[PDB]
Amino acid sequence: MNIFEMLRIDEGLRLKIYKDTEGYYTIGIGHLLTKSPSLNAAKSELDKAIGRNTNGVITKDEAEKLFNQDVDAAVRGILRNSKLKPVYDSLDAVRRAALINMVFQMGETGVAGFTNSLRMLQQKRWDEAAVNLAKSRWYNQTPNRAKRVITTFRTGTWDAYK
Ligand SMILES: [Cl-]
Ligand SMILES: [Cl-]
Repeated sequence: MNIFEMLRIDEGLRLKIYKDTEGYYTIGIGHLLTKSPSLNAAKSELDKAIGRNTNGVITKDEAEKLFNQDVDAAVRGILRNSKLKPVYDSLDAVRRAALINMVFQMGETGVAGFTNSLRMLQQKRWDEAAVNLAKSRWYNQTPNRAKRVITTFRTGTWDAYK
């Protein structure tokens, strides 16, 4: 298991524009297009992202290419983030993937907002961090995915994904 297989399980793969759990236009493996209500604004973001006129449909290769960019960008955003970096540096390989997953889902700003949980993770207080992480909109809105990520932080294993 690795970050790509983990996120592929969590996000799925869709080759036609769709709406995410929040009602936003998305495509591929969790690639957010726009938060705007307009489908045309989404087709336009999509063509710009891909470099061709797509008419709302992409190929497997194109989805995977966006996926590779998004993972790379999540990692880079964590390392540039003054709040996230020290947490990331402190974690083992498995838990680092858990943190990348949360950033990929909610953005670096959102994750950097879980102040108390981050402090707990850095301190290696696994059980306490798991309890604090669950007291969130994130956990309440997407409980199955949240539980998998939370179990990954708690155990430092890929058990929840196998
Ligand atoms: Cl893009
Ligand atoms: Cl879920």
